[PDB]
Amino acid sequence: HHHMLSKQLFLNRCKDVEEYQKAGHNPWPHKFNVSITVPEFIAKYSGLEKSQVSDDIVSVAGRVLSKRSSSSALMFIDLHDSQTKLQIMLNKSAYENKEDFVSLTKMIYRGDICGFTGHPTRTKTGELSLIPISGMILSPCLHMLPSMHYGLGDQETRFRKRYLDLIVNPESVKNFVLRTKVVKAVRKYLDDKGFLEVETPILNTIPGGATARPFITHHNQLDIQMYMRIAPELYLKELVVGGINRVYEIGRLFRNEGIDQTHNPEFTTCEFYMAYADYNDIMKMTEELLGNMVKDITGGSTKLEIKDRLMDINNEEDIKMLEKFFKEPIPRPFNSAECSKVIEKHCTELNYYYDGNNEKAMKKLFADFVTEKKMVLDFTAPFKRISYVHALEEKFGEKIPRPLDGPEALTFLKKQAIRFNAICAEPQTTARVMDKLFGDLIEVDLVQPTFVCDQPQLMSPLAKYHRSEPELTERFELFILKREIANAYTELNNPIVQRSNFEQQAKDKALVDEVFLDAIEHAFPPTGGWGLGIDRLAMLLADVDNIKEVILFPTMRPEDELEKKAREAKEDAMVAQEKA
Amino acid sequence: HHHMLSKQLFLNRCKDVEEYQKAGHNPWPHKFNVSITVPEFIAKYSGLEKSQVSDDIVSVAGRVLSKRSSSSALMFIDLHDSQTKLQIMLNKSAYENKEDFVSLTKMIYRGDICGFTGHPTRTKTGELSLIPISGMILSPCLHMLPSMHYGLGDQETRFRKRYLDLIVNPESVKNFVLRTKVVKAVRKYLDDKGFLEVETPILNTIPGGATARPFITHHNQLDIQMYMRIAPELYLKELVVGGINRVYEIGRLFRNEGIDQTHNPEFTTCEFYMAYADYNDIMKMTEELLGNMVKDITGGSTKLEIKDRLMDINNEEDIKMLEKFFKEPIPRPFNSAECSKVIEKHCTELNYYYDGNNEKAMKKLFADFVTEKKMVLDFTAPFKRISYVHALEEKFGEKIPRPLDGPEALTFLKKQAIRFNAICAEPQTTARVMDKLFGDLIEVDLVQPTFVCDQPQLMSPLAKYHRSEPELTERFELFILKREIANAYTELNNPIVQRSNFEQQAKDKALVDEVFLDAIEHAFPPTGGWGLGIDRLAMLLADVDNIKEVILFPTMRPEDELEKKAREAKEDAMVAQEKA
Repeated sequence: HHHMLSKQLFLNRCKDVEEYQKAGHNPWPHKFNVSITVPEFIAKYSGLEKSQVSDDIVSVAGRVLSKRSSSSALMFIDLHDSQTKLQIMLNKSAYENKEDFVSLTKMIYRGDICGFTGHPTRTKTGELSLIPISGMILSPCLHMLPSMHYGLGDQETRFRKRYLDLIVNPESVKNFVLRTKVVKAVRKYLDDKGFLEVETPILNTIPGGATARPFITHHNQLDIQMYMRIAPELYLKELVVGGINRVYEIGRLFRNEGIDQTHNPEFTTCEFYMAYADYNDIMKMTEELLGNMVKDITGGSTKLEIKDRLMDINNEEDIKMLEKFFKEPIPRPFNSAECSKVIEKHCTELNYYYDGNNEKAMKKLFADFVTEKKMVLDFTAPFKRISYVHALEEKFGEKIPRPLDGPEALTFLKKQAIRFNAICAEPQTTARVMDKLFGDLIEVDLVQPTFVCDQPQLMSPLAKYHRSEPELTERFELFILKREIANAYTELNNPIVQRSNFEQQAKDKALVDEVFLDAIEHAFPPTGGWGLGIDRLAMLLADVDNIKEVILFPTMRPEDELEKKAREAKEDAMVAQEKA
Repeated sequence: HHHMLSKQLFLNRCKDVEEYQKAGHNPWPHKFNVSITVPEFIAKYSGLEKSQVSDDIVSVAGRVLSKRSSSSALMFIDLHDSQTKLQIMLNKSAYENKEDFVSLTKMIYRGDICGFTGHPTRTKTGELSLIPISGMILSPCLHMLPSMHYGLGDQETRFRKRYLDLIVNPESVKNFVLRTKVVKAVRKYLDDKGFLEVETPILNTIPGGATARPFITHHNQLDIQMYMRIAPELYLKELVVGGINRVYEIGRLFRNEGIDQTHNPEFTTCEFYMAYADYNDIMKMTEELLGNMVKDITGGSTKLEIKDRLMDINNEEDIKMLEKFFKEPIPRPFNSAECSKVIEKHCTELNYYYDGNNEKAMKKLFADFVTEKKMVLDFTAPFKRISYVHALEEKFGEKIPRPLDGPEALTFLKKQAIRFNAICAEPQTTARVMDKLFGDLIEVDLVQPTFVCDQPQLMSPLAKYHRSEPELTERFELFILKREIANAYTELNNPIVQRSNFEQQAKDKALVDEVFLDAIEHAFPPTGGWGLGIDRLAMLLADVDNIKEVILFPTMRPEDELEKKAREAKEDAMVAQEKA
């Protein structure tokens, strides 16, 4: 009988609560008057010396995570509030209602939400505490909370129940705080420049010309099929046509696709559009904004981070890797290395063959780095800037044949497709081969914040041509840690050309958004467009490997009961753990 | 051949643009340097006296809405920017490139986006203007803009194309500004009290126990059916269980139901939850917050509004109604009244029979009021407060039989169901009869902001019992203009009772959210819960009759071509209007 002990505990616990209620104690009182929060408490009363007790009577409340007694008249509780600890020293002599003191000191279970009213102090042991005159159960806990910490990594157990994870892994809260620090920073920056935050439809009657597979739904009264938005771009642009020069939306976007650790079915991005601005303006704006952000997380525009790349030469890095390997090991070519590495890798459910240095580097990245190697991302202005094609050309050795979409230029390009990367794919259209030639080539290293600008019209189907040098467009993509964080355009405002683009896109896909085309046919001002993924930026700044760390409730494949029975089984493996 | 003239115009206009480009003029330049906005312009240079010209050279840009010439060397343009007008006085003598002066002065079509660089001035006629040294087309308009104003009411033409409506009805922009003023006010109020703004899933794998019909969608990789959220309540509460004491979300909610002028398929609400608070705390918070809002729209906590109720006794109101009736008319009993009223009502596509005083009152409400009767909503603290049942009892004459869900109390209630309202419905369950007895009874008048508190447990399935007086719950509903604007609870935190409620709800409906139940089983702190509809509050504060006035792109039944051909037909009825 699996889950026997947990069931037993839950039932007995319910009994506890109803006997507590039977004795004239409300386990769920309506209002408890918290006079001060635990951080405020610490800020105010940390000046108290040892054995000193304040005359102030204050009242606090939080979750009990520890309950230890050195005596029947002296109990020590770790109360937690806003991810901050404060000891409650229950002394019977300093408690008014002695009867209630006994009933309460017995009733308190680990996990309970309690409130206490009494005097601040700092004990002889140095621990800042409160000596309660009174106190009560605000809400009883009916299950055994997992010990702290719990589930690291094991992302499944963590993100199945966020409400537990937040408690047993309070550090995680920081992430989400950071996340909002981001959006505030955005709002403050844009609102102060006269931007109007707006809301555009998530449900659309048109699928659109985008490739990405949308979620499909259906409205009944209208009896029409609707599609969840891929991007708010066109609506916002229609607002700019409407006469609202500066707009932005920090909205939820949806994609009916795959779920990686860098992809969630629904995610948050910000887009803004600004009349009479160009991508240069947006470049400075991006510099400024991100500067403000990382300064708001620190105080300076540089930010310390984890260096996950290991150097088989840096003996410090090697020493760190050995220290984190829960032992110590070394070799030269293989043999011993192979055995120890395969042992640890099999122990951590990792993979696979070779047992070589590559696996060592990977392990060092995904595990060791927290203990060791740091790095610094410099968000100081100005950011490094490069043109798309002259990075490629600088490095090739010389120019690319012009008419870049022509045969001669292509035939040029695969020469270095074979010479440099030794990687491509087919169909080798000019676009693809060029593109990540560029990306297993120059896209790394792009660790520091870097604008890659002036992409070819080959790469830019819906952009506006560059105002000077030919075959290029007025764009940029912001790269940090070898990834695209944000992007901007000197938006295309030619209605004729844009109609061509749209109607071509439609056929390449096989209706075209005629509404938008009408809108820009009514004259669309010169506009700067900007886009940023909030989730991914948050990932970067909180320094986390998984997108589930910055999304409170990521989309989970619901539990089929092999998962259920497994988990429940191991939780009673927990209670049997406590006893024997 | 319908739409002949519009097609002709569009084509000829495209010709105009390509001949302009052929002559060496870019109709869509990349970047124009706007040094100052039109409001900033007016703020800075309004001090200029008549015939006076500043030495300052500034550059501005916006949409041309008027193009008049008194001469071939003197032209007057109304440039519009941020819904603000500024005259451009093109004088050939004060323009450098004369060639460009002629080409440009001819090329400019009404609707174009133009930029000008020159000297501020105020003319002899008193009109603040700019005398351009140079200037250019930033983006040409390819259709004939409707005259200002256009489409009032005729909500279809308006809200089909928001980008046109914003231009020809710029006043509407105010609404949306107001709307954001609301949300900022919320954020500022909550963030300053240590609230963490968060984002919860819009896509859920569980339908829930709510009655409202959800949008249904499907994720492919997981191959599971998902449901759009009705409310974020449970997620947020799980966050409070998690240890984040104060959370809120200003999110998009979805309902797969009907589309009234007070209902949109997707709408925005704010919900917050605050540990160790009760509904009283929330009452004061609501007072404070809304006070701040209406003060931010005005400067004082009272707000002037339209009184749409007509008094067949107030001769001023009658005079107003006659003035707005595009003529003047009166009578006594009927006859003349019947004829004139039926004439005007048929003329405005209104309905229906009787031709009595009721129809007159209705018309006065929906049309006349803008010109006349005002009113003042007082958002000054404190708001009026009433208990649910003792309003009813005060007015009945005496108490209601207790055990209110019992037979005797019910049999009491329908006595006044027949005596007062002369309206009910069946099945006359205790709930329904009581409920809007109350609502065609005391729910009006509730014009001033008023908390209706302490609803019965009959009315409150998922609320927490009142801490003192029996059979009541700790709730409130905020009523303004006879409608529910916001609501709050001393949230139910009893896991046992809540499980009972949920599992009962499920059966009444015919899966139950077991996750949430687990969460609160792990002890849910005493919490205050609060909810507010942003769209509806915006409706109230902007003083508008339709929800489409506060939603940029409301959900529209796509055009079948009877609508299309009709509209296009009447737009060439427009161009034929200009000529003959």
